Amino acid sequence: QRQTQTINDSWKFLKGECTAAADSAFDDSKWTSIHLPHTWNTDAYTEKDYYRGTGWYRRQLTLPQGWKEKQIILRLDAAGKSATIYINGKNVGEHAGGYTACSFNITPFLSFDTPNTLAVCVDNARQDIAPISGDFTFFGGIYRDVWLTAVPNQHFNLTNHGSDGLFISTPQVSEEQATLSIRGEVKNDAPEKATLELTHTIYRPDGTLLQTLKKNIQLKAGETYAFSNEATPVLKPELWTPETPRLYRVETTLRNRKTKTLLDQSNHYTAFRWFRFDGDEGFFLNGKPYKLRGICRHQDQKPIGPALTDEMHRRDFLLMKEMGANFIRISHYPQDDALLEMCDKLGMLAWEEIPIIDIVPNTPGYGDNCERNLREMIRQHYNHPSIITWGYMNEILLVTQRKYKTEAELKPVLERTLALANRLERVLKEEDSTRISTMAFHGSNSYNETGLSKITDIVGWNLYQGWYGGDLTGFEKFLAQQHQNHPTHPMIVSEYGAGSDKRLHSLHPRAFDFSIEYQQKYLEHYLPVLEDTPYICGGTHWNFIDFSSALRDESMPRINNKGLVYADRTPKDVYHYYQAAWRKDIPVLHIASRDWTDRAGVQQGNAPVYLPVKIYTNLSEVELFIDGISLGKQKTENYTATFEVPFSNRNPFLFAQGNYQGKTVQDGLRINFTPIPACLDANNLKGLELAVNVGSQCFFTSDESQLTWLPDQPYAAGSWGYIGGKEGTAQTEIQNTADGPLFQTLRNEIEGYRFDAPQGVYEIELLFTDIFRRESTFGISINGEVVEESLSPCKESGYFRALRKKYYITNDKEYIDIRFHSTSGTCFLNGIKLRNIY
Amino acid sequence: QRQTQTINDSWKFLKGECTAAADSAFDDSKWTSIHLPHTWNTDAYTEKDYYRGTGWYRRQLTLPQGWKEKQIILRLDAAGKSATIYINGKNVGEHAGGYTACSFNITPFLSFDTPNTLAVCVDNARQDIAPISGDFTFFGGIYRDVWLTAVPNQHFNLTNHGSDGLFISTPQVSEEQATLSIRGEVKNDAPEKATLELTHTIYRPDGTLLQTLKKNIQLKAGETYAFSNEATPVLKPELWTPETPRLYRVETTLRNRKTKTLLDQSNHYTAFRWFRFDGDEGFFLNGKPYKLRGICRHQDQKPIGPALTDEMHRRDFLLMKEMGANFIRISHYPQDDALLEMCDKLGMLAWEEIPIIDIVPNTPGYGDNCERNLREMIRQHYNHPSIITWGYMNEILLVTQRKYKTEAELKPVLERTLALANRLERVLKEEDSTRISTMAFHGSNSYNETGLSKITDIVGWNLYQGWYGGDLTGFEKFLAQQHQNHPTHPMIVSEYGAGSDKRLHSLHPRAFDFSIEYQQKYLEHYLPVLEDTPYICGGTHWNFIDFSSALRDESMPRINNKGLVYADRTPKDVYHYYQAAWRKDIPVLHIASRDWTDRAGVQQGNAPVYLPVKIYTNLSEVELFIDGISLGKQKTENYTATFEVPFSNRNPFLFAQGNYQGKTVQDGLRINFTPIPACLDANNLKGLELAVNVGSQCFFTSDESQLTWLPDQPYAAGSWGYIGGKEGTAQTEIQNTADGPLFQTLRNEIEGYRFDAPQGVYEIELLFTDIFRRNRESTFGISINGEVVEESLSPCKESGYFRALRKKYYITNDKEYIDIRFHSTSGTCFLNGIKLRNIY
Ligand SMILES: [Ca+2]
Ligand SMILES: [Ca+2]
Ligand code: NA
Ligand code: NA
Repeated sequence: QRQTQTINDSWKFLKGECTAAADSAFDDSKWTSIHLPHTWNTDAYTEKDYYRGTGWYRRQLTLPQGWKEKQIILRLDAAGKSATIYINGKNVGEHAGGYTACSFNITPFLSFDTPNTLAVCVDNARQDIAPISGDFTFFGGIYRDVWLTAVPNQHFNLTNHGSDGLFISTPQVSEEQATLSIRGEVKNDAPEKATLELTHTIYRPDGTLLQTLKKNIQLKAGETYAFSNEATPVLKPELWTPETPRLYRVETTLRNRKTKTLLDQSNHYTAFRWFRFDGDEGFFLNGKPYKLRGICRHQDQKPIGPALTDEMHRRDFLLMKEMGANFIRISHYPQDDALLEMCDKLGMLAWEEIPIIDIVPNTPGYGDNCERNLREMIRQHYNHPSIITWGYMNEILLVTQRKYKTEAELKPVLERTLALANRLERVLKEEDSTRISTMAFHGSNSYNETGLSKITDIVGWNLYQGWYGGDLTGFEKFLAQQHQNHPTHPMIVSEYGAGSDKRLHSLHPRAFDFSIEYQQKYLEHYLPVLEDTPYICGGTHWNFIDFSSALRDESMPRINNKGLVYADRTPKDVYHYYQAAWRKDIPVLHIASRDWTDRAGVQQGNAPVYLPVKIYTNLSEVELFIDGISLGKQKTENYTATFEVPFSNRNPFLFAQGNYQGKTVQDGLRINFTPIPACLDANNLKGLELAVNVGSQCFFTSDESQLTWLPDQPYAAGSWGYIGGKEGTAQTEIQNTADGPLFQTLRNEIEGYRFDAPQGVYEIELLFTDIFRRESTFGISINGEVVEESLSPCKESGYFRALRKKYYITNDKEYIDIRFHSTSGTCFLNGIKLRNIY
Repeated sequence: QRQTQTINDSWKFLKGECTAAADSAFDDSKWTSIHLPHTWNTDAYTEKDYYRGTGWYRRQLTLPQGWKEKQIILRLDAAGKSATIYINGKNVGEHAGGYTACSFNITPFLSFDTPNTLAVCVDNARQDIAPISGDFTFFGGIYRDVWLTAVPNQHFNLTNHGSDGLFISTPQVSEEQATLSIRGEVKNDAPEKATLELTHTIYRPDGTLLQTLKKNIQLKAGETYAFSNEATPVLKPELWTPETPRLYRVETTLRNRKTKTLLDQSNHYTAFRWFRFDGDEGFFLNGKPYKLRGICRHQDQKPIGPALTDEMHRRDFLLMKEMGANFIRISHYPQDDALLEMCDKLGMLAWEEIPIIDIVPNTPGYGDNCERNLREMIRQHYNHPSIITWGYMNEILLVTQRKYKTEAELKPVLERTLALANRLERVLKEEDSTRISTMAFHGSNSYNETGLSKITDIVGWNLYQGWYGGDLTGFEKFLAQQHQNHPTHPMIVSEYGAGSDKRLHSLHPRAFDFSIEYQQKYLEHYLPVLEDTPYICGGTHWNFIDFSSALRDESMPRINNKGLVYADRTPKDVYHYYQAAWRKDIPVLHIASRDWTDRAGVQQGNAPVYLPVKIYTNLSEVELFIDGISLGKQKTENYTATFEVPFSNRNPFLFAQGNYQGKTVQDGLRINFTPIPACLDANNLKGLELAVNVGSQCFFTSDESQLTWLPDQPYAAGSWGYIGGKEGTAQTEIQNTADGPLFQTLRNEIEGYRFDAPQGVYEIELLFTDIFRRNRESTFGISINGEVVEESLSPCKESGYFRALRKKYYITNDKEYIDIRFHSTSGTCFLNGIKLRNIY
């Protein structure tokens, strides 16, 4: 019979190229001991220039004696970007593509007397394998399961494009009945002919036998037999939806006809559903209007990269499912079998695509490798009823339009692009007539003008109005114009999202301040448009997670921070906005302050400091308390309510409650609050560390020091603040700080900074980063005394590099008046911190 | 005037040796751009064998035109373990010791017409500098502030052992009056004699002027002039305590006598307190009995090492102060000026020591460097009234008695050790007649037998009964025995504590399971002994933080996890045990489940799963609710109550309530719960991932995958569990897993593992690690329902010892059970974990 098990354990690894590394007798004792899954690119979570090249893997294979007469199939579920397999020094085969499986019959190369050597040469530098461009890290290594499967000489074909070799589909489905087709290949690897019986057993969702199909077959030695068996039509089929994920098990078994002894067996699920996409009325599932409530999911986790164990894939799935998602865009590459298994069985519709992104290059062999990857994806995941649509391109004009401006320059590239797109559409439809084709576009009409949008069955728009420029209302406007101009192209919003950073909060959130609050504003605008617009089939939020993209700077360098959950899968508060909107079956009541647990604010006297506390909920009304005091009830709108909360005590307890479907519902949490005096005097300076995020309207709380840097404020008599200047912002990474966003904002052309404070000795810390890559040079004086004659941050440290300078100052006045004196370029300040010492 | 500012910015760094690295014209454009503070040993948070050797730092100095006529003083507050300073290629000076400041007048080496090159060669491999042994990482680099100070040619001496050059103390203090001695040195670096006026101005705590002292002084060109001025006695001084940290500012000023022009100015605090240690009655502060409620604090933070900014030092202090500590053992080395400032001003008594630990080596120069470091600590930190005691050795017999078992080998080492201890005690008392000397011992009477305990004023015992062997009650027994035999030696319990790991929880906590709950049992035992025993002056908990110690394995390799707070300074729940016990002025009500937010347990049918929920509180009575349902009121004892909580729903809200000082007090939080069926059937296998920590009585929740692995349970009819074998445990690091504690426990000589479960296709994952390196070697087969799945598995042969193996098998079950059996071939059969899912 069949035996399948992993060989993930007991590997040796070497980064780089290496002489004789495939040889059996090679000494690899000084190599690194590792366990799969593995990537050699955990460096990508700190370094922009992560290693792209070769890595070698070696494992001993000592085979059971029980396998001596069996075929042994090696399966690598994934290796990025390409792999070459050696057994005992001999090249067995290779695979191009980092997200699809490969498999090899390795029986001829193996010994059963001596130990065998499996060596794999993996390469992630190859420019002829998709992706060659895209907003994520191209991790190198063997980062999914590796298997050995031992089968008898007559067995199902396990070397058809790394798949199971069986293909099951439902040519007709309706409420009244459905048909079922069961297809595949049997291989006879014996030296003699064979007479076999093939059986398909089909089971109802409750597990009872529905039907048995039997068929005798005869195979010559070495023959591959292709079968295609139709079942008795299924009457009143139990239909599959994400809410009701009814699956019919199909067990396919192979027996020696005479002896009836079992040879090979393969289980799959099938399911009964039909669907369609309408340009006017949206998506339909089993005849009923159905809104696609979707998310996109990248497959990495800081700092292990894509080297996730399968319980981590299931963890991700369960978080998405508990959020109320009914649709996933598995992007930009096909993903672990463990994920798709959950989509089938727990219920989530799915879109899966291969990573042809940004530009079709004139790279020899690239097209041929994409075609193969498309066949591999479709054949490997053919039997997942959750999957309703295949894609192969994402924003394929984005870099093209950046690199080539003139119609002359564009012509060859657009020809090449349109040709590859039409070629893959044909391949797609050859491989699978039972699913819909899709393509994702960036927000430009060039996808219509070039003809790209005529090619697939449906289209996806990746839309970011209100994030990458424009207005939030430009979203529904863009879609309305698409629908007017191309009403027969059904639309999914295949990406939308906004970046956020737990460290940043704003009372006046703006795009690219990276505040938690602005992402909320953005998503609170987008989700109702998706829900309420009939010609929007649905949307897939970009992204479920904060994910690895080594080329990114912005507030969290190396990370795309548009997640609904943090990289460690802790949900952001806004996860519960979705959960409130998408789950009616349970009460949802979430105080949205888990992202904002370390609060501070300027206080007048001993009066409370008011800060907003948001609530996400599907209750119609909620009451918030702080340290036992009611702040009143509020009616919820768009699944949310915000309270203006009086902060005073240092460790307040927030508590909310209301009623849902007849039951009382509650939430609560403690947070931290630190008041900062508006008016400094000798008493309130003790223990005070007055820190200011100059040039910003955000609170910045360091996740390294836990200190909150307040939003900038203009000087007023009796108080403290800036004099003159204008806000400036950069998104380039700042060297030599963990507190990037503090230095990425500044007050430019600043004239002064003033604190009204008592006489004494003070520690003043000035923060600089020059972000304007003649060169800015300026003096600094404090209360009439020169503290810097001629400071040039860029001459001293270079651009985009933090300088933190502390000064001890003796104040013999009733104020500390810091003045900037420009001699070249402009004066700027990125942060300031004051403490009284004496 | 005096100008003091950092030069922490704009450095270049190179690890390793580099010829000509000091030269002004050297090309460092490919070096690494860094900002101080800096360590080159962030590797220690992953690698045991962290780099010890040389590192080079280079900065350009372009001096202000306004400094042309000034003296320029360079101060490195710390460089581990040694630094050699070069200015424009010229060797300016050097320092040995990784925790004390050094300073240099660099004026002679600088040009004001051209840019200057500052180069520092730092070395953390040197064996003639303490520590050479100890349970912490010897981080290399310049990890505290670096300063330039510009002063006139007449100024206060800034190159006396890296100190401020002024020394203020209170020779007599009582409630009625106190005396005040203001001493220091003035330097005249000018070619002309100077006639100067020295002024001391003394302010009351409320900032009003108390007294002005003025003195004419005359210095020859080049002279170092020592001054010593007595203030008028202070009548009815406002006394300093941690609770009432009253400070008197002393402002010292130097003016040119003829012109009256201000030259230099230096501020310090003084304060008035007196204290006493008694062998029977403990510690007294300002004539009153006073229990020292202490913590120890190491100075690193994962993953930045000791390269903390000063707001991080202040964060640490505020956390300790808010817990109600009134005493800090600043150990095993002196720490940032930022920390001591807060001890003075916000109020905490202090013990500070240098790191002479484990064994006194026979290394030339070692003793001399220790003496210099002691003098440097005392002079640099002289003016902190928070400090009441200086130490210089910790567990100085520990490695000695491990290494040397013969009297011939021991005798010279003990001779050497007693010699150095006596040498440093003399130095301490020469340097400071105003503070108490202390030494910390490991828990052995040999410190008395060797005579080490007769040297210092007081003694510290580092005690771990109930952790490193023994019963918890052995703690108070040890101390009673000391008090009996050495009644005149006043005692501090200078270390005590137990390791914990947020990932591990146990209903039956035991030592070295690293559960959160055992550390709680340990500390709940110790703290009342400390509080209630009169002849115990107090204790300093080891440690406030989970800290770097690269040589450690155990549950969190590279980390000593005996903290009250995690490395990132998030408090553990037991922080709030201390807070409840030590804060009377605020209500403390803490549901002690922040360490246990991801719960799971075996469920019978649909009945609730009971798990304990502890509360730490200074309330006398508390009520706990789960999802709005009251679980009743319990009376608290030892600042705690535990409820047996019925879990069922997936995301329960826990809420606690009570009254304190006439007001309602509340706490609450949500946590996650996952029920696991005791009896598998087709219904409840859907979406189930049944994971078990074989060989352990601990729940293990992975901080990587968030999956909880259940405590092991014996097979019972209709259920699932192990057959045969006994528990085994290792503390060695396990390779190739983030989930070390899962692999560090196993069931040895296991016979089977069984799940009663319906027919179907299952994924079985088996976890292995061979922990018996002293093996002959373990080889075994495994069958599942008679099907062989391994005919000859040997973890140690295939992967080696202490390395994770995780193997997945797909099996087809045509029975009503899944019966995994282990078949010995060689050595023993073992299993470290198992996980089951139904696939078809
Ligand atoms: Ca997998
Ligand atoms: Ca400092
Ligand atoms: Na800023
Ligand atoms: Na275990």
